[PDB]
Amino acid sequence: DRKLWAPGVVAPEYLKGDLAGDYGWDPLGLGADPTALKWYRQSELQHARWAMLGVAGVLVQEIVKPDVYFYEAGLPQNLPEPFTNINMGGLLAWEFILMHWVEVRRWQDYKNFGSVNEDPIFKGNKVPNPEMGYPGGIFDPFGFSKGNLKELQTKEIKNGRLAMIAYMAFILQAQATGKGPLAALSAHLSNPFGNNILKNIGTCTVPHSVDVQGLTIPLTCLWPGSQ
Amino acid sequence: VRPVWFPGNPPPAHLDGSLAGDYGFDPLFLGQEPQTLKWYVQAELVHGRFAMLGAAGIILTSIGAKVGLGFPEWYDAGKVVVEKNNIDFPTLMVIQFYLMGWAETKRWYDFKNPGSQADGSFLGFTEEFKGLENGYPGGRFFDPMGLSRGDAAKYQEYKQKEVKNGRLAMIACLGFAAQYAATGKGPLDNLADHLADPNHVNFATNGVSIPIA
Amino acid sequence: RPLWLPGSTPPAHLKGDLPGDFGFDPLGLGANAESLKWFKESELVHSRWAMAAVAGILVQEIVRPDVFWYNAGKEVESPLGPLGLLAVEFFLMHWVEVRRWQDLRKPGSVDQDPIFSQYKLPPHEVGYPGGVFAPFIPGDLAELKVKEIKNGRLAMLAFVGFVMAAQVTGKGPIAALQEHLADPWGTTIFSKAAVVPGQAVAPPCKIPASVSYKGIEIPTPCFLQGLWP
Amino acid sequence: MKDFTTYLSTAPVIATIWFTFTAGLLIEINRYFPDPLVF
Ligand code: CLA
Ligand SMILES: CC1=C[C@H](O)CC(C)(C)[C@H]1/C=C/C(C)=C/C=C/C(C)=C/C=C/C=C(C)/C=C/C=C(C)/C=C/C1=C(C)C[C@H](O)CC1(C)C
Ligand SMILES: CC1=C[C@H](O)CC(C)(C)[C@H]1/C=C/C(C)=C/C=C/C(C)=C/C=C/C=C(C)/C=C/C=C(C)/C=C/C1=C(C)C[C@H](O)CC1(C)C
Ligand SMILES: CC1=C[C@H](O)CC(C)(C)[C@H]1/C=C/C(C)=C/C=C/C(C)=C/C=C/C=C(C)/C=C/C=C(C)/C=C/C1=C(C)C[C@H](O)CC1(C)C
Ligand SMILES: CCCCCCCCCCCCC/C=C\[C@H](O)[C@H](N)CO
Ligand SMILES: CCCCCCCCCCCCCCCC(=O)O
Repeated sequence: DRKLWAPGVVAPEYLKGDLAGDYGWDPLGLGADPTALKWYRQSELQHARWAMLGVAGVLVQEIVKPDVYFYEAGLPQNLPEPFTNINMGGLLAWEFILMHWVEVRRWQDYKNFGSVNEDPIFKGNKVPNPEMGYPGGIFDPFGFSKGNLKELQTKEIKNGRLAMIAYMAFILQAQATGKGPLAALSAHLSNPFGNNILKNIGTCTVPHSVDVQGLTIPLTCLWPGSQ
Repeated sequence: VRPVWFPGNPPPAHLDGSLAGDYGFDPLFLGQEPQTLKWYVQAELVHGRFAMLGAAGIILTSIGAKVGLGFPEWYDAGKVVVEKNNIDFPTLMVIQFYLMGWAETKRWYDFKNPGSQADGSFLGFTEEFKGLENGYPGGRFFDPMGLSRGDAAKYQEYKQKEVKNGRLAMIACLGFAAQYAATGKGPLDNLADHLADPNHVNFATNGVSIPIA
Repeated sequence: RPLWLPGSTPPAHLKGDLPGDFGFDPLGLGANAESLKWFKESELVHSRWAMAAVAGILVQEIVRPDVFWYNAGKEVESPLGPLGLLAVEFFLMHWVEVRRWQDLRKPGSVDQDPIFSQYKLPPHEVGYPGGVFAPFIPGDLAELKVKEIKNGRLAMLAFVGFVMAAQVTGKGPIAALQEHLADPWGTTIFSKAAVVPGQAVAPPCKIPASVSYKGIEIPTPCFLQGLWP
Repeated sequence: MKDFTTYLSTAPVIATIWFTFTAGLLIEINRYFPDPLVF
């Protein structure tokens, strides 16, 4: 049988190894309901892909632009040309409209599987969509799905889980030290016994609030550290 | 089977889940008798509807008071209205008591004798006052959109939504009274003060709720 | 069959018989037959009124750019007094609305001309008079009905947008469009206001609270300014 | 609840409630109309 999440533990009845990356891990029994299990699988896939994109973006941004802090990169004054000091209202409007459209399409696909595959404007443009959360077609133009989709899906979910943990690590490292992941790694490599979680914890480098152009946005750390 | 107020305890025998918002909550057995339960159902519905109207009005007036619109607080609106406009307070009281007395007396005698207000003795109207269920007076007047005479499942869902929103509004009105009695400010002022500093601006720091604090 | 949500199940009471049926009724307002019959006429009348209003506003701004439509009821002087115009409009509108209402409650009862006994509308449906009201019908009736209801819904939303843009920016539809086209990233509603748990900023109401019209002081407040985002 | 209402309908409870109501009415009348000697 497959290797579980712990030696000697017994996997739940609903976790028979059908989904990719199944380790029989469910201490809260949230997967007991099949509908809830499907929704949680979609949520896990979304979190995994978004976290992988965020981790890759933070790393590439720190490599290409080391003088820009990723935590404060959302400020309009830190945006690159020609988007510097741009109005955030129009930007939020653009993102809201586009993301709302794509997320409503994805949600409708979840509610009714295989019902929004066709393009609503140009008829005939459809995606195969063999499983929920795996549309394919235009989303996979390189044709990497015509093989062992199970092992590839396992690799995707495992890399996504690792990226989720890594992104939260980046967030807490930035909130406790005020620097990016590569900067924190270099600082720890300079003196491992002086720069670590033993001393960096308890201090919250994030300010109380920030005035984004006209309105103020409140900020806080994940733990009650010293401001 | 159905979810109850306190999980693990069986619901009482007089609460079988037929009414809207039934969670088996009756530890004092106030509505153990059937007629008393029917009367209490109508009382709870009237209380919830009045609390819903009061909560919506208080929230809207507080919203207008927070922004520069000149609206007064809910605890001063009566005085502001009676003094700003030449309105006599006892006259308004008598007019409201007359209209409410007519409506409530018709509702009361319909509760005592169901369908008795449909005889046509009131200006010839018959089907507009027949009444669908206890506390649910359907018809073209009270329900002009006809949401109660179409799609029975949707009607039951709306009944559950109505009773739950009414209970929440009753709790909200009690919260408005307690917040004004303790802090002395408007409800949105309390909400803004809490959003400014939630760790130090709450009921545990107002100096009135916890006397040993 | 096209729907307002591809892949969703339309309501049971919406079988696709009425024109413009796209299975959109989450509140179930059209479940009752009589209520649906009344709401159909309400939607048709709203559609036609909004279409005529939007077309009139656009033509008014094109022909008279110096006159604001929101102020059109104030800066228009005619030899006929305002009370006289109100009386004429009240009597004519009362006559036509009572005839339409009687046709709704009693189909095939007011199709006869009360002045001339030789004129009578042919049998039709409620909300679609025809006869003398439709001298030319180019194309299919069902297709044109769908086009009319779709254009009417668009015009209804357009009139609401006209009112909101006139109350927020104080300009007409074409003027607001040009102002938005000049700076698209800084003229949307998101660029004018934002709400957060620590601050709530709203755009100022450009319409004055009071308007002096022949010494009467008509109040003109912005629609639900307190609930503005 | 039926048994509780029947208990409340007993002679001592009914007498207590009735006398409390009558005494309260007389006390409130004498409070709002102090020292009434003649009509
Ligand atoms: C909802 C319909 C509607 C309403 C309420 C108004 C109202 C108004 N218009 Mg307008 N208009 C409309 C539709 C409407 N219009 C349409 C559809 C057009 C495109 C043809 C125009 C083109 C237009 C122009 C070019 C101008 C106005 C102007 C005006 C303003 C003063 C003119 C006036 O009424 O004096 C009286 C008008 C007349 C004596 C003209 C003759 C009236 C004809 C013969 C009536 C036709 C009836 C029609 C066949 C029945 C259709 C009813 C239908 C709407 C339900 C006034 C507030 C003027 C303005 O901007 O004010 C400064 C102005 O210059 N309108
Ligand atoms: C399974 C289970 C069940 C059982 O029963 C129990 C328990 C145990 C509870 C469990 C567990 C859980 C968990 C672990 C969770 C976690 C999650 C996560 C981590 C997420 C994240 C997640 C994460 C994510 C998404 C993220 C994302 C990110 C992003 C986009 C970013 C972006 C960006 C960038 C690029 C940079 C720039 O400058 C800016 C920004 C804009 C900032
Ligand atoms: C069930 C049971 C049975 C068992 O056996 C036992 C026990 C536990 C005892 C129980 C419980 C109970 C409870 C909880 C109760 C409560 C109630 C409430 C809270 C009500 C309110 C209720 C409430 C309500 C109506 C309210 C309403 C309100 C209103 C009208 C308001 C009005 C107003 C406004 C607008 C504003 C202005 O400016 C002023 C005024 C004029 C002021
Ligand atoms: C019956 C008959 C039959 C015989 O045989 C013949 C005859 C005589 C011809 C006839 C008549 C007819 C008629 C009356 C017609 C009319 C129509 C219309 C007016 C439509 C509109 C319709 C209209 C419509 C849709 C409208 C639409 C509009 C819109 C979207 C707007 C938009 C906008 C807005 C919001 C705002 C901004 O700032 C600008 C824009 C962006 C631009
Ligand atoms: C200028 C006079 C206008 C009317 C004056 C007030 C009269 C109001 C009476 C309303 C009619 C009440 C009864 C209505 C219908 C009757 O029940 C029918 N005859 C059915 O029996
Ligand atoms: C400020 C007080 C004004 C009093 C106005 C009273 C208006 C008439 C009320 C009569 C209510 C009668 C109800 C019926 C009594 C019953 O059913 O036993």
